[PDB]
Formats: sequence, C-alpha cells, structure tokens
Amino acid sequence: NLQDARIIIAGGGIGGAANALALAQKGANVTLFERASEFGEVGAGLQVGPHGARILDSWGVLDDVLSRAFLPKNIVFRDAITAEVLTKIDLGSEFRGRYGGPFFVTHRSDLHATLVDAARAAGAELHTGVTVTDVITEGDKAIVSTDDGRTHEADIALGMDGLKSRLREKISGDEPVSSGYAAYRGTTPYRDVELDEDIEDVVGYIGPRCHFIQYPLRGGEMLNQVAVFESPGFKNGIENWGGPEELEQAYAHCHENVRRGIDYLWKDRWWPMYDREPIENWVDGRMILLGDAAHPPLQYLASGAVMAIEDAKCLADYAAEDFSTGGNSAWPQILKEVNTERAPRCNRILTTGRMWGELWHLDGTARIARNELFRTRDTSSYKYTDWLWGYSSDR
Amino acid sequence: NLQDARIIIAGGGIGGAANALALAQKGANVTLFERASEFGEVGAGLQVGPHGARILDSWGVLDDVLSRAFLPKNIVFRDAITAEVLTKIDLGSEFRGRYGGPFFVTHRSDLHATLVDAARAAGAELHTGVTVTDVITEGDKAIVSTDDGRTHEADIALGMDGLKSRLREKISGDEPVSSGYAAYRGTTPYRDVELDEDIEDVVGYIGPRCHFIQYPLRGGEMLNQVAVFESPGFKNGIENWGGPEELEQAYAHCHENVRRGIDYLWKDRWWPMYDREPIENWVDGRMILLGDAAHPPLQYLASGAVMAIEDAKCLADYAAEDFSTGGNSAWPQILKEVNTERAPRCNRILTTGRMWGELWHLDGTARIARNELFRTRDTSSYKYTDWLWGYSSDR
Ligand SMILES: Cc1cc2nc3c(=O)[nH]c(=O)nc-3n(C[C@H](O)[C@H](O)[C@H](O)COP(=O)(O)OP(=O)(O)OC[C@H]3O[C@@H](n4cnc5c(N)ncnc54)[C@H](O)[C@@H]3O)c2cc1C
Ligand SMILES: Cc1cc2nc3c(=O)[nH]c(=O)nc-3n(C[C@H](O)[C@H](O)[C@H](O)COP(=O)(O)OP(=O)(O)OC[C@H]3O[C@@H](n4cnc5c(N)ncnc54)[C@H](O)[C@@H]3O)c2cc1C
Ligand SMILES: [Cl-]
Ligand SMILES: [Cl-]
Ligand SMILES: [Cl-]
Ligand SMILES: [Cl-]
Repeated sequence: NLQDARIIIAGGGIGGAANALALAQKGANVTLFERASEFGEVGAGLQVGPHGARILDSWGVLDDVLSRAFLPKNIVFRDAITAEVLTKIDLGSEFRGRYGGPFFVTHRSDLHATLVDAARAAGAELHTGVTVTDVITEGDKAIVSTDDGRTHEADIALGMDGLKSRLREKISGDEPVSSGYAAYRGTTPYRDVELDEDIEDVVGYIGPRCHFIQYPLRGGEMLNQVAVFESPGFKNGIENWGGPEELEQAYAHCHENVRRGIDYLWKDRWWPMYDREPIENWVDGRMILLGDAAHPPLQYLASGAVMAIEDAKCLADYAAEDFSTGGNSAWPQILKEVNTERAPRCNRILTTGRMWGELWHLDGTARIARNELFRTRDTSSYKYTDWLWGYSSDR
Repeated sequence: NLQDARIIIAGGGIGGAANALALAQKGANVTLFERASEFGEVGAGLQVGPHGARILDSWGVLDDVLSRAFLPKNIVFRDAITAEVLTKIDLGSEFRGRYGGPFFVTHRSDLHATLVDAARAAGAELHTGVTVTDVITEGDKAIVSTDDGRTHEADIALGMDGLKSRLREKISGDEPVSSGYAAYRGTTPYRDVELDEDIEDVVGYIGPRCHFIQYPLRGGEMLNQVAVFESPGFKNGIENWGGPEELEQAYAHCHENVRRGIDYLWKDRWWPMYDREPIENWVDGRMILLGDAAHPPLQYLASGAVMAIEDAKCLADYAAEDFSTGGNSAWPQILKEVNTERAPRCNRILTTGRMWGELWHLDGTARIARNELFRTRDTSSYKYTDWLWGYSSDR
C-alpha cells in the first residue's frame, strides 16, 4: 500500500480523476488540481471496451456506471454509401468471457462524475479552479506551483493536463499534429430520431473521407450520433477549420440514413482532430505525463480515455507493489517501470489508430477491397482485437 | 456448315487468324487481308487461360501449341516491396477439371504461327501486304476495298484491325484512353537469369504504381519478364511517354528480386497501355468489329487475345447453326446474335480489368487492406474466377 505517499495530480479530466481514485484506494495522500471552476465533461457518449470495464470493476465502480450506461450487442460496420452491413463484432457472452468484462457506452459526464465521486470517497483531495503553473524536481520531491502563488511538495506529480499539455514541454517540444478531420456530436431523445430500424448496437457507417457513428445511451432512452469528416478548409489553411458549413457537402455522397443523421448534431461546437507523434519517455525526475498529455490518439479505436484509465491501474498497482518495501526512494524506479510498460502499449494504439482510421475512409478500388476484407473475415478469430481488448498491465 | 458463305477478314493478328481458322473449319470461303508484309507476332510470352485453351482444343491445335508452351502449376501473387507471397491460384487437376482445359503460357509468335498454319490448312486464303481501306454494305453484300485499287465482295466482313482500328470509325468516334501505365517485356534464357529460387509458376509482384511478372516459356528453357509501371511522363503531357529512363525510379521502392528483373527487359521498345470505353454495338450492316477493334482491354486479366479467340468460336458456331437453313439472308441476324452474346462478356472484362489493375497498384493503407484480403481468402472458392474462366458461348 501507499500510506505514507503524497501524489499531486495536475488535471482533473477522466484521466486525473481515475488516477486520483486508483491511488487513494491504495491509501495514498492525493491532491488533484483542476483548472476549470467545476468538474465536468461533455454530455455526449463514449465507448468503453472491456480493457476499461475490467479496471472500473476492480475499483468497484462498474456496477454503478452500468446502471446509467447502455450495453450494445454488437459493433456493426456498414458502408456509408450503400448502408450494406460489412461485418459485426459480437459483444456477447464469448466476448465478455474472453476479455473479462463488457463493452459498454455511456455519457462522458456520468463516467467522469462517478470517478470524481469515488475518488473523493476514497480520500482524494480534489481542487477546482486551480491551475498548475510549473512542476520541478528538487532532491527527492516534486515541487508543484499553482496560480494562487502557492507551492506544494509531493513525492511525485502526474502531468494529466490533456492534449494541449504545457507540462509536456518539460520533455518534448513537439506540437499537435492535425489529422484534417473534424468531429461533431449529438445526443437526441431516442424516440425523437427518425429510424427505419431500431438501434441496439454501436453502428459505424464508413465511407470515402468520412464516417458516422450511432449508439444508444442511458438504457436506450437517448441516441448518440457522431460525424467525422475530412475538412476541405484544413488543407486551405483556415485556422478555425472544420466548421459546420462543411457538413452537408462532406456527406452528400452518402446514404440517406447517414445524411438524415447530420441534422441531429450540435452545430455550435466541434472537435478538430489532432494527435501527437508517439514518444518513448514520459518522465521528468518525479513527474510523469499520463493520459492525453502523454499519448493523445485520434479516436478511431475509441481508447483514449481507456488508456488514461489503464495508466491509473498500472501506476497504482506498480507503486503499491514497490513503495511498500522501498518507500519514497523507490519512486523514480516506479515511474520508469510504469513508463516502460505503458509506452509500447499506448504508442501502438496511436500508430495503429491512424491506420485504422485511414482504412475507414478509403475510396474507389481501395474501398472495394476494404469492403470485401471486412465481409469475408473469420468472425471467430480474435487476431484483430486481442492486442487491444486483451491487454493487461498485471505482472 | 458454311459452304456457300464468303467472309472477308480485315487484319491478321491473333484474332483475324483465329477467325480464319474457325470459319474455314466450318467450310466457309475465307479471305483474310493483313497489312504487314509477313505474318508475325512479338517473340515474347502471353498467358492463355482455360477459356482459350478449350477453344484451341476444339480446333485441334492445342496439343501442338502445348508441345512448344509451358504449363505453370500456379499463379502466385507477391508483394512487390517485401516479396511476401500473398496468395496462389492453383492451376492443377481440380482447376483443369472445372474449367475444361489447362492455363498455359507460350510465345505470342508461336501461337500466332500455329493459328495461321491451321487456317491455311483448313482452306483460308491469306494475304499479306494488303491493307483494307474501306468496308461498306450494299444490298446483301459487304464490299471491301483494298490499297491496290481492288474491291471484293463477300457475305460479311470482319473488322479485326486492332486497338487503333480505322474500321471502328464506322460505328464510334471514340479514341483510345490512356491508362498512364507503360509495359516492357523481356525473354531471357532461363539459366541466364539470376534467381534465388527456381520459377515453375506465373509470378506477379504487385506494388505501389507498378507490377512485375515472371513466367517460364518453351518447356522451362526461357523466362518471360514483364514490367508495368505508372509513367510520370504521361501526366506531364509527353507524347512519347513511358520511356526507359523512367524504369529505374519506377521500381526503386521495390524488393531486390523485382529490381534485378528490370535489367533483363528489352529497352528499345515498349507498350504504352491504352484501352477504350466499352461499346454495345459492334455491327455496321454486314461488317462486325471483333477482337481489339471491338473490345481492347488493359491486360491485367490477360484475356485480350483470349477474347478474340472466343469471338472466333462464337461467330463460327452461331453462323454454322443458322446459315445452314437460312443462307446468306440470315447473316445480319447472325451478326446481331454474336454481338449480343459477346458484348456483355467482353465489356465486363474491360471494366473489371481496369479495377483489377487498380487493385494491384494500391499504396499505403489501401495496400495493407489489399494484402490482407488476398492472404485470407477461401482458396477453395471459385467466385472470383468462374465468370472469367468458366464462360462459354455455347447455346
Ligand atoms: C471526438 C472524440 C471522441 C472520443 N471518444 C472516445 C471513446 O469513445 N472512448 C475513449 O476511451 N476515448 C475517447 N476519446 C478520447 C478521450 O476523450 C481522451 O483520450 C481523454 O478524455 C483524455 O483524458 P485526460 O484526462 O488525459 O485529458 P483531458 O480530458 O484533456 O483532461 C485534462 C484536464 O486538465 C485540465 N487542465 C489543463 N491544464 C491544467 C493545469 N495546468 N492545471 C490544472 N488543470 C489543467 C483541463 O481543464 C482538463 O479537465 C475521444 C476523443 C475525441 C476528441
Ligand atoms: C503488354 C500486353 C500484354 C498482353 N498479354 C496478354 C495475355 O497474356 N493474354 C491475352 O489473351 N492477351 C494479352 N494481351 C492482349 C492481346 O495482345 C490483344 O488483345 C490481341 O493481340 C489483339 O488481337 P487482334 O487480332 O484483335 O488485334 P491486333 O493484334 O492488333 O491485330 C490487328 C492486325 O491487323 C493489321 N491491320 C491494321 N489495319 C489493317 C488494315 N486496315 N488492313 C489489314 N490489316 C490491318 C495489323 O497489322 C495487325 O496484324 C496483351 C496486350 C498487351 C499490350
Ligand atoms: Cl480515443
Ligand atoms: Cl483511440
Ligand atoms: Cl489483355
Ligand atoms: Cl484482359
């Protein structure tokens, strides 16, 4: 356990919250600083595969999360132009038996609130309205500066300040890399959506330079919709690229089922999609970058928040194993071991994710090949998914 | 049979020769005019699938053709960059039982000479050094003009003057469509080629914007090599595009096994690859376009000469069936029925051929998809090949 340890967490997104919970459950003294004046997340969906579900179950929060979630029966890929089913990933008992938990979907806001509530219940001292301005290592302590003029001492610090991380600048001068794709979201009352057939699955329509995803939320009561498309504005050097004037044309070549979808999306805000080139070293002295600060992906594998959750489980588990006997002196080794375990995993998701999205967005003959590949696969094989859903940090 | 019939054939390539043989075997009076001063073809390879072999066997020329041919055991597709085997098409007893004959390869020159010799033996009057300048229909005869000032009367005429057909202008004003790919050939003494492992198959290396094909000829004594690549010069408007200064760079990204291949090719002559948009009507009065004059393909399905051979079998068979009772008055109906049977077949080869070549030349993620598609196919299924190799005109 981590009783005498002190950890400061910079950032209170899903990653920071998950880390607060994991560490506080091990008995650590956790202090978390979040810049925003309230904890919160977007009231739209995310997908959590069993690689995340199993961890939430270990922390004792999965039953509760599931009480407000949706359990899809399959992931269904469809051609965005013909609406033809290409393949399905079955999420039933064989799947859940293999991977140790369910694939579920839920509101980001709910998942976040649940983690925050559990972290507080486990003893984590959470602070909103507080920006971490600097982290340095002096001797065997991390010294953390905040925007009220104060400094704070801890054994380690977690840089969990997201894609646009300023703490990352301590380790890397790299900048976010534009995908040239923009994402729009929407949630609609289920019944309020015009559907030919009912939706009980995650449905992804994949087409030339675009995709469109639908899944239910909150026990079937709401439908989440997500449109991602290649922005003409980006390649022309627009700074505020991917705006909603681009949507109609981006989907004009698609099936009516996809086109009808566009009307339900929120249009007042959107998410231009950036990632970063993978980096091997996430550690500066007694600071480690985790979550999006370390490994921000494009969302095709729907695993960014899951990675941050996995980061929390690995850090907590590895620290509790080593700190118990080695104490505070052991932290730099612990952070090195966590980085060594996490970097190859996460970096593969970053790189493979890029290719996966590319595979979704193919056109012409390449699309014809892609479609046939999907249709004719061995659906009993797990070779495409075991590396993702079957991973564990347990040693 | 066709005893009282007179047919004039404009053009003496593989198609004209095959038509001369088929018609003369039915007892027709055949006169063929070839522009060149000698009959001849390029002394390089072609591939003849069982859709052609079965027809040659019917004409009694297959045993003889095979005595100078090579019988490959498989068609092997390899990645041009890694040299990895992707898939094989087995050409063994199951294949030959399904499709009614062998897939073989041979010299174009030999195949052509064999057809010409058989046509002469069957009674066809062949003329070299004679250009057909015009064909018109007057009453119930085709009137054929030649470049010595003479005119000739026949019941029908075949326009078999190839890709650059001037007789086609009677029916269509279309022009050849550039693929932007150029083809080089070579034949080398087998032993004279530097091979890591021996070649007993048709081997096709498929890569980004290029491919490279190898197969033995003449019982294993020679190796045929064919390089096809996308020409940078074509897109820049060079008139004489695809020249050999482009070869080294076109293959620079490929495996050594492919790169070594380039050195064996003839460099003093090359074949820029053009086809034509498919057309439905090939008939003008008592003239029918056949062979490349009607349906010139890009050579990815290796079926252009085979199509011309199929044209000969269908024309001869359908005419012999109908002329016997209807006589000369029946020819326009016969030509219509041949066109009706042949156009959908041949036009599918033209169009599918284009996509097939595109599938060979993919790059990036599309290549990754294509490779996996090929590797994971049901190799017992014939769904990709039955439409091609299992076709027959027999009614
Ligand atoms: C369109 C889209 C769809 C997605 N869908 C999925 C999905 O289905 N499943 C999945 O697993 N992932 C998904 N992701 C990825 C996921 O949203 C992220 O990987 C994840 O939320 C990152 O969490 P984080 O806590 O590391 O960073 P963030 O969410 O960015 O949180 C960082 C926090 O730190 C705060 N902050 C910044 N600087 C400071 C500072 N200096 N001091 C204090 N606080 C600071 C911020 O206010 C913020 O709250 C998706 C992403 C996108 C863009
Ligand atoms: C690089 C390449 C590889 C190929 N590989 C294969 C393969 O493996 N298998 C396959 O089946 N096919 C293959 N083909 C296709 C094949 O070569 C052709 O489809 C086929 O030869 C066409 O035969 P044809 O008799 O219709 O026309 P052509 O071969 O063009 O013959 C037309 C003839 O008419 C003559 N002529 C022109 N005008 C007149 C006139 N006005 N009067 C008299 N004579 C005239 C010409 O001199 C010529 O001899 C390939 C083609 C290329 C370019
Ligand atoms: Cl993601
Ligand atoms: Cl992801
Ligand atoms: Cl051809
Ligand atoms: Cl062809």
